[PDB]
Amino acid sequence: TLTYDDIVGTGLANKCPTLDDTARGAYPIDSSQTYRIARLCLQPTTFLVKEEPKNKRQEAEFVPTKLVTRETTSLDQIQGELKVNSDGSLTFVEEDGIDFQPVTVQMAGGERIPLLFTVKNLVASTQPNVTSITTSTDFKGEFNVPSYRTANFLDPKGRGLASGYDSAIALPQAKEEELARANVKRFSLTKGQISLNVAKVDGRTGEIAGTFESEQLSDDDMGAHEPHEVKIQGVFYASIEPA
Amino acid sequence: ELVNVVDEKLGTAYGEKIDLNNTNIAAFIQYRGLYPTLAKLIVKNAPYESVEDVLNIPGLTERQKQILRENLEHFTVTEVETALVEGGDRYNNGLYK
Amino acid sequence: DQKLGANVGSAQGPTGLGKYLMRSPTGEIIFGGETMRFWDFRGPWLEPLRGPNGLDLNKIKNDIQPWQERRAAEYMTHAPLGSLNSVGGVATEINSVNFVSP
Amino acid sequence: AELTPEVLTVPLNSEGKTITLTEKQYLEGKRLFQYACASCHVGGITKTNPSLDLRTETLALATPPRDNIEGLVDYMKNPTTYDGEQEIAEVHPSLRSADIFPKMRNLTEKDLVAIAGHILVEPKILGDKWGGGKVYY
Amino acid sequence: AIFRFLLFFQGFHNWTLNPFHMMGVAGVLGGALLCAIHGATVENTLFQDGEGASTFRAFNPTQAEETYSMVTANRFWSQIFGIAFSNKRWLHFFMLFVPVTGLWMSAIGVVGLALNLRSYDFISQEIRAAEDPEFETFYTKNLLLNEGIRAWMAPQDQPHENFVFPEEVLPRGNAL
Amino acid sequence: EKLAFYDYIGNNPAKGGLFRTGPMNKGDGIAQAWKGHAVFRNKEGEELFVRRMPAFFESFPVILTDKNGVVKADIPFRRAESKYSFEQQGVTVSFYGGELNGQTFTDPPTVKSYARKAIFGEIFEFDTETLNSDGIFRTSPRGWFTFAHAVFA
Amino acid sequence: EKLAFYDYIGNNPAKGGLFRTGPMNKGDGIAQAWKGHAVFRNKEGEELFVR
Amino acid sequence: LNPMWRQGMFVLPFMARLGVTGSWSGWSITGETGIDPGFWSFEGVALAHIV
Amino acid sequence: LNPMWRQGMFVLPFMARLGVTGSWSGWSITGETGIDPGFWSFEGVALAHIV
Amino acid sequence: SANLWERFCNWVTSTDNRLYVGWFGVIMIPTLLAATICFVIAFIAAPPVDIDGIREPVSGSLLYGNNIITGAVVPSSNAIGLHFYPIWEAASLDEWLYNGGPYQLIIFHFLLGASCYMGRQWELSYRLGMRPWICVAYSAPLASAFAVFLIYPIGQGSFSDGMPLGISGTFNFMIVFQAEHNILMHPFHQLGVAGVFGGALFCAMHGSLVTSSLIRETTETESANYGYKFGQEEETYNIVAAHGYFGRLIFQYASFNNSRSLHFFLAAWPVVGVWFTALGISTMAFNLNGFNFNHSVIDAKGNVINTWADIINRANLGMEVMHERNAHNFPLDLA
Ligand code: CLA
Ligand code: CLA
Ligand code: CLA
Ligand SMILES: C=Cc1c(C)c2cc3nc(c4c5[nH]c(cc6nc(cc1[nH]2)C(C)=C6CC)c(C)c5C(=O)[C@@H]4C(=O)OC)[C@@H](CCC(=O)OC/C=C(\C)CCC[C@H](C)CCC[C@H](C)CCCC(C)C)[C@@H]3C
Ligand SMILES: CCCCCCCCCCCCCCCC(=O)OC[C@H](CO[C@H]1O[C@H](CS(=O)(=O)O)[C@@H](O)[C@H](O)[C@H]1O)OC(=O)CCCCCCCCCCCCCCC
Ligand SMILES: [Ca+2]
Ligand SMILES: [Cl-]
Ligand SMILES: [Fe+2]
Repeated sequence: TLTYDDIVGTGLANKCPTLDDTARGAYPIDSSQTYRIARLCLQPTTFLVKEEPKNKRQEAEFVPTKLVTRETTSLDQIQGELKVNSDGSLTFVEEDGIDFQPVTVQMAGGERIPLLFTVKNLVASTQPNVTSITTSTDFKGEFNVPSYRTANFLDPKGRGLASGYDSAIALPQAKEEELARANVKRFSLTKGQISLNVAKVDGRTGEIAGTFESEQLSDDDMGAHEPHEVKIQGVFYASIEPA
Repeated sequence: ELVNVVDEKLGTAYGEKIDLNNTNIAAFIQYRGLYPTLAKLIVKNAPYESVEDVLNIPGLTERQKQILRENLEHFTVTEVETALVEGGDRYNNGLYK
Repeated sequence: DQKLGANVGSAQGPTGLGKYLMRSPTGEIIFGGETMRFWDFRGPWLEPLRGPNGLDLNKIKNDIQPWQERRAAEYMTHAPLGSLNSVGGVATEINSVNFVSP
Repeated sequence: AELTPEVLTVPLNSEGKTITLTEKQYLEGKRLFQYACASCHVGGITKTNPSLDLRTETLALATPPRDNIEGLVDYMKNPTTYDGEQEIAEVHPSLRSADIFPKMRNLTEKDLVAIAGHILVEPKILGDKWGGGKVYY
Repeated sequence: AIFRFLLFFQGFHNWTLNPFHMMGVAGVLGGALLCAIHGATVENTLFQDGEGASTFRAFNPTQAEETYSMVTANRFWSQIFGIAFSNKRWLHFFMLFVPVTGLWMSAIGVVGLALNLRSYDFISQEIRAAEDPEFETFYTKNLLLNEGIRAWMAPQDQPHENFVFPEEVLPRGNAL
Repeated sequence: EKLAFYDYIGNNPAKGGLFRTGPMNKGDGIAQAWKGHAVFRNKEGEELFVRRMPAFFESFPVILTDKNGVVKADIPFRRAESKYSFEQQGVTVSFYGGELNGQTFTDPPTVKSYARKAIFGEIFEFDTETLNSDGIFRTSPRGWFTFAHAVFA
Repeated sequence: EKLAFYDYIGNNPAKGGLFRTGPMNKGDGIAQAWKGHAVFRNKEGEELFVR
Repeated sequence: LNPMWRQGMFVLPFMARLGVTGSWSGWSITGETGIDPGFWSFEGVALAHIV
Repeated sequence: LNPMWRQGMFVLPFMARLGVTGSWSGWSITGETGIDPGFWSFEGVALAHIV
Repeated sequence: SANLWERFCNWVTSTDNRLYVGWFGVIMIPTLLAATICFVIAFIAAPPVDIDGIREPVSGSLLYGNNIITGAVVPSSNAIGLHFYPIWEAASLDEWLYNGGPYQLIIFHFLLGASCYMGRQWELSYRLGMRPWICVAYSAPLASAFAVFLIYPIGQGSFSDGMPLGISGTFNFMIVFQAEHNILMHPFHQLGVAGVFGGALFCAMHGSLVTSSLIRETTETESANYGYKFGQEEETYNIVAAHGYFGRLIFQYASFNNSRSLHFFLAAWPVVGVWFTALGISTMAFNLNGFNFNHSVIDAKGNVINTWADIINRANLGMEVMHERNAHNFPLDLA
């Protein structure tokens, strides 16, 4: 174990815990004993942004991006119950935790793509009949992606949703129909997809690890422009305990 | 068409009475004995399909249910508005003195 | 706010950054707001809440001690802000509290 | 335009009975208010909890009623939450916690009454200012 | 009462953004530089006309030779700054020109403020800021400061208007 | 119409800017018609009045008061605790004489729109297309003559 | 698409004018997409060709 | 609704203040028609000064 | 559909003909991403000449 | 070769150079060149910077929609605070430009160079056999750059609160400063304008008096400046005639007759005045602000009788209340 001072500034704090190459066993499920996740953690490795195919529909792919912010990406301290289902499957239901981190990435052009990387209200599920959690025991489910900026946020000219100006006060006698979209703030709310695939188990201490892949939309800036589709790949760590 | 959900909400029951599904917690201070204990329970306990559903909060003492019945006339209920509920704004919407 | 039933860990501020808790540039869990610049602060009252990765959400959730709350309140209300004529507070404050931090 | 004893007449208890303070008490209260309150309650607000002010109306809708000498005085000894369903003397200055809040050790019952009187007299003088914050400065 | 006159012109006229004012400060600030630099230059290029350290007594009130080395002063600034005077007659006229010209430019700006013909905004900037909610400059920031100044000051600064601004109509940021 | 046109702040020489070049029409646009006098009322039927803009102010808030000057309605900045929002007060607007003569509007956006306009005095219909106006007030020849001759002098 | 784009007279350098300044996009505009090959036919079904 | 002082006219008003209120093309400042300004029209005035 | 020669680029192609086909900002003439042009990007070349 | 290093030292120290590269110059010249080059490139082409660390990038460069007046180099992020942020501390330059990397590189290099520039103003004076202290006069404008670029950020705990490198950006720094500190009501500031006003005043005073009492050596249709030759023995103006006039404007003993006492005063006043104004910013860097006379004078009942100080406070609140919109989450601005 390492103290706080043994981590500070090293960037290690933005790293989900890891298992050794040994720990590749299996953790058993009583199915008559409630289980929960004491700590889920998600660490991003890559941020992919699906590019707009221009007018020419030609099918679009995801493109790598540079992380313009710094090591503030990781999600940690996630918790909730891991209820066992009738069909012998497992479904995780998140309760609370650092379930979101605002990330901003750049592209080829130089365009900054801000997103709210999150897993709020996660409901991941596994395969039916899973007496023991083995290596690669896929977790899949949805989560909620709330607006990047919240109600109180004001744009550089003072306009906002829950507060702020009603219009473009700098152009007192201008036609307003054109400015409509920029004056009227909208609060976006959408769904997301994620799949946590195990790679390392440890039946002894009951802690699994592996990699994840999630998809969601980026910031629409209070509904001023269209959001970008984002793909996020990384690693995760879960601490399973009876409780 | 584009509309400001918060300003539109002010044309409903919200903006006239304490909305049990949206209105921020600090609003319960304007009525006797509602704020600390009870308002927490109200807000924490999900939305409600009707004003009366607040009396069904599990754990409520006989006195708490009495107080609630008294202030029911000051309550209403509308669709949960994300703009007003997201970000924990019901516990702190960034407003102070 | 936590006593009012707010989940500080997942609370989203106006900028979408973290009303109460956020991350330092190297990943450590720190206090949110303009106070992000003072994430280098260490102090007896605050340390028992700190973990190996910074502020622990579990200790924050149920290990907060009363002496810490009123300590925070004390130091909060005695910031080194004042006027030449010794009027504690921001330049826009009203006369009442005669104080300027030593 | 002066501090008449007409202004210094504030409600003593819940049963309508009133008390008339003196210019000595007021000043004394005002001084003691700076000594032990101003720190968090400057100009009738509450820095560490802006949701609750020292407005007489706010004190009236308190539980128990704290919009009188008696209400306030009890509070300064055994402070509670706005609904009164919880004692907060551990994180709030009071007589039963003078070991924790040294400023309250000196304070004697006269001092308590003076302070209480001050809280009830200020809004009579300042008005909206006493309650509101920077808006009314 | 003069300080508010400053804050007023900022809030209402955006006086700092006025080209005529900028020339103003340039003259005053530049004039206060000439004052400093020339005085210091002279005192530290002086000839020795006495045997004491306090060289003040060692000055001849009845003209004759130059009390300080103009030639040395020249080569100095020519090597540290690259440019240097070499005509006391021009140097001193320059000391007249700079602060007098500045004050005059600042005057013209004020004459325009009388008709409220201010240098408040940049149209190209506002048009983009309206269409684009992510466009932000230090210019845009300042105007928001002005809005706050106008709203919060006007009531007690212009009593004759009987202003009444509800708390809810007062422009405010978050928390503050 | 002419008489009404004078009661519009967009013809006030004290409005404008030093580098806001061109005619006044590059500002609010070429005036086409008088939309008409706007009368504001609330649910109780009480007639409200829009507080006009002082020349000093580049921007001014929308506030409605009755005859006695009591604030009855407004357009809030922070909605969180608004007491006088047009929605809460059921503010409506009616027009008499002119383009909008005899018509009434009750939908909050539209009502707030004209209320936002009444700040400037009598509401008019402008042609912004032609000269490609920017919606920013410019001073009259009266303003410019005064400025030049005051400086020159 | 790229191959089809070369078979468009708006990329022929022999088109244009001496004082027709700017890029080729100031002319026909920024190419967004290939509308596709147009096949012309008449009532009898005969396929026609544009000169 | 669209008088001279709305169209940024600076010299035009000074010509109208002292009599000249018509044009050779037929129109007039007051807004009348069929009027005959004679030679001393806005055009006339402009002409003279040039000479 | 929108290459350099449509955007009135005159100097850019001569830099691409001899190797420099990338920018410090990440993009590239061929249309690839993640590439590392090193120092000798369009910016670099421009930089050099100015010096 | 008499000895390479010995020659090198003789060249550096050489007073026969067009520009005196001193020993301080060995540090100055490179540092000033990095500062300027980085500045010029940034001001023109740098991308928007998240100054307040709230993921709200502020564009301040020409190519990104600014002009000279609005354009600026944006201070480093508030997420960085007082941390050292060189290029080699960023995963990429894209990241470095986003967190306001250039700003530190500039201010540090400038302040370093501008200090050596003061050091050189001594050296050359030493090499030429003239008295020092010219550099002491330059310590006042330098101490201001230090206060505005370094001392205040240190005090406030972040370089993001340092004065931006731009026109309008400079205006923001002032307006906000006034709000948080009430600088107009601070003695040290008032001494500053006194020095600056008096400076411009005395600059015009001395300038005019001298140029007005010039000995005639020029034609009626010939520039009066030609009546002076570079490297004169005697004076070009009648200082006794100058004193005679100014001595009658006010009264004799309130007039200078000693050129040396004159030029000392000409130098002392603004330098001293600016010194205090620099100390003002450095003092209010630790939140020892100007006089707070809010709600001071009250009537016999207790009603608050307003003064101009209160009218100032209203203006200040508005600045306070509106600045850094989305940066605050809590009631008190202790940052
Ligand atoms: C870098 C900072 C800076 C600087 C150097 C300046 C510089 C200037 N400003 Mg300024 N300003 C600034 C920032 C700055 N500004 C900011 C940030 C604001 C806020 C928006 C303003 C707002 C502002 C306003 C509102 C005005 C100025 C004006 C001026 C100019 C005139 C000052 C002067 O000489 O008064 C001297 C004034 C006189 C009237 C001189 C006559 C005085 C008599 C002769 C003295 C008699 C004394 C008597 C004998 C003694 C008895 C007194 C007794 C107490 C003993 C000057 C060019 C003024 C201007 O442009 O005027 C044209 C003006 O009105 N400024
Ligand atoms: C002083 C007399 C005067 C006045 C009051 C006007 C008034 C007007 N003119 Mg006009 N004009 C004049 C003389 C005048 N004119 C002259 C002499 C010419 C011939 C060149 C013109 C040519 C002209 C044209 C071609 C047009 C107008 C238009 C207009 C109208 C729009 C106003 C405008 O754009 O202002 C703009 C004012 C400014 C931009 C102010 C400039 C101030 C400068 C920048 C200050 C310079 C400071 C200096 C450099 C500092 C250095 C000193 C330092 C070294 C000490 C307005 C009615 C327009 C019109 O008809 O409207 C429909 C129009 O299109 N004018
Ligand atoms: C000869 C070399 C050359 C060539 C082939 C090009 C080619 C191009 N340039 Mg370019 N350019 C060049 C040199 C060159 N440039 C130089 C040296 C500069 C610096 C000033 C520029 C600055 C520049 C800019 C700023 C822009 C271009 C653009 C363009 C593109 C548009 C073409 C255009 O507008 O043509 C227009 C051609 C003409 C109008 C022909 C003018 C011929 C004159 C009028 C003849 C003069 C006759 C003379 C007066 C007779 C007197 C003699 C008599 C007394 C005997 C094109 C790819 C544009 C671009 O990037 O596209 C998107 C653009 O915006 N150029
Ligand atoms: C605010 C700054 C400032 C002040 C206070 C100031 C003051 C003075 N400058 C004078 C001179 C000058 N000033 C000059 C250039 C400059 N002066 C500048 C800035 C200033 N100069 C600047 C920036 C320049 C460069 C352009 C020159 C070139 C001269 C002189 O020749 C002259 C002098 O002799 O220098 C020593 C003196 C004129 C005496 C006089 O007329 O009394 C007689 C008239 C009186 C007493 C009536 C004045 C009444 C005034 C208009 C109203 C004041 C109202 C209250 C009484 C004052 C208090 C109000 C304040 C609190 C705001 C006086 C001491
Ligand atoms: C990372 C490390 C980088 C290393 C850089 C590579 C080495 C430096 C190469 C320099 C090449 C450029 C030569 C410049 C010539 C010149 O300056 O004058 C030429 C003169 C002539 O002397 C000189 O010239 C004489 C030869 S000759 O006369 O020029 O032929 C010579 O004999 C004598 O020794 C010499 O003094 O040189 C000098 O007077 C010495 C001072 C030079 C000052 C340097 C610039 C100062 C900048 C200050 C900061 C400014 C901030 C930004 C300003 C916008
Ligand atoms: Ca895109
Ligand atoms: Cl700001
Ligand atoms: Fe001199």
